[PDB]
Amino acid sequence: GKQYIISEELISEGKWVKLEKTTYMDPTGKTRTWESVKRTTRKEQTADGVAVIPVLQRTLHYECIVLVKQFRPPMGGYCIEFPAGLIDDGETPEAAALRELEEETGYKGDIAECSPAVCMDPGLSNCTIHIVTVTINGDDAENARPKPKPGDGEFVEVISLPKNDLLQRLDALVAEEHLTVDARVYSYALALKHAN
Amino acid sequence: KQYIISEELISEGKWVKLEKTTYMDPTGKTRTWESVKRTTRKEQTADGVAVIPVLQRTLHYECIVLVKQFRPPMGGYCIEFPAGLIDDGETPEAAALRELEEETGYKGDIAECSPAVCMDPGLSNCTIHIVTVTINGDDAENARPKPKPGDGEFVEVISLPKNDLLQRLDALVAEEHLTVDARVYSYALALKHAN
Ligand SMILES: Nc1ncnc2c1[nH]c(=O)n2[C@H]1C[C@H](O)[C@@H](COP(=O)(O)OP(=O)(O)O)O1
Ligand SMILES: Nc1ncnc2c1[nH]c(=O)n2[C@H]1C[C@H](O)[C@@H](COP(=O)(O)OP(=O)(O)O)O1
Ligand SMILES: [Mn+2]
Ligand SMILES: [Mn+2]
Ligand SMILES: [Mn+2]
Ligand SMILES: [Mn+2]
Ligand SMILES: [Mn+2]
Repeated sequence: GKQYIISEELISEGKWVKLEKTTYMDPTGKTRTWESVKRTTRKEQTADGVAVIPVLQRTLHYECIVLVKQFRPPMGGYCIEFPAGLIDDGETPEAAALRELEEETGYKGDIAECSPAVCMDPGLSNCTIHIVTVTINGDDAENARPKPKPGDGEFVEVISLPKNDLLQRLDALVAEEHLTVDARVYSYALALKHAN
Repeated sequence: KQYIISEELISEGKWVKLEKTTYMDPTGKTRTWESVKRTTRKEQTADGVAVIPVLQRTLHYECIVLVKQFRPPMGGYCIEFPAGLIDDGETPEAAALRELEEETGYKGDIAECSPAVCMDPGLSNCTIHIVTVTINGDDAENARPKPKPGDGEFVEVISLPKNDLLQRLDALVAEEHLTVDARVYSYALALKHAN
């Protein structure tokens, strides 16, 4: 049969992340357990946050994917990721994506498409996001000189990479800089390559 | 310029632990962060692997082999690339082929392998190797794939046309409540965005 959540007991709770004990029934009817992770910041939204796939489009250039580089404490190092952020209450994933993109990179984009809620690491947490594809007219004078404005302690570096050579360019950065590329970013790059 | 200063254990379970991370920001200011780690870490190249299995048969569309299973943290079923932990002394490529065979019964060949990539850098230190594996669906070996599941592992196999992956993923989501993995969806998106 199907599997069902029986109960969810809180183990420990921080200000942002909480650890839980999940009791559930497997197909055979046997009671199993699991140690699940959940954020405390989510309330009544469609997902925790969004990830933005910013496609920089310019008349004189190949399409580029705008990525960001920042220090991630949980990783204890710098990571290369799609721009990403939380969805504000009453805010749509699309609106969150456009704002987040501008805040982190300074680019002003347009919605190309928006995904349903997708899971970040189902074996670990309940964390989900909306993947929002956003196009940026790099030729518009407004996007000629992108000027971001991070919040308090963000410190974000912007890195644009050619769509037609994304994977190789990511590999280079990993070897030279000792960075860690995001799994979504790399999955994206792999498909671009496999499609040719 | 930024680095880790210290880490204080907040709560450790048998599988997962939560801790407070103090680090130095670019200004020289001290800040903290709540980070998640699996209670099992070592001198590996990554925590585990995720396999992108490309089922190839002559005169047929390529298919992407995915797995569907109940995920307690999500409290529901998810669609993911086959995945699992890497064993001691085992290469990422080796764990991929083994993991794929265990979950799908398919015996494939290594196409390429990524460096260690982060699963959710804003939350945890979890990393994996994304391994692209081609499966000769015409070879006798792969005529009748026999999955060899471990205890407590209940995995359903799904093969979707690579040429129409995104749309087929949506069709599944439309049929019933389930969540597509972000890595799988990112892959499906790029297939459409390509040139
Ligand atoms: N009770 C538990 N609580 C939390 N994590 C657990 C767990 N039991 C358990 O195995 N894990 C870990 C093990 C894995 O890191 C992960 C399960 O996801 P995967 O990698 O697809 O599983 P795999 O195929 O079995 O190796 O959760
Ligand atoms: N001290 C802390 N510990 C843990 N998580 C934290 C945190 N402070 C904090 O903001 N978070 C959460 C908030 C978010 O879930 C995430 C911050 O990173 P992102 O995804 O890029 O979000 P953004 O900064 O809003 O754009 O971690
Ligand atoms: Mn951010
Ligand atoms: Mn934000
Ligand atoms: Mn941000
Ligand atoms: Mn698995
Ligand atoms: Mn497994």
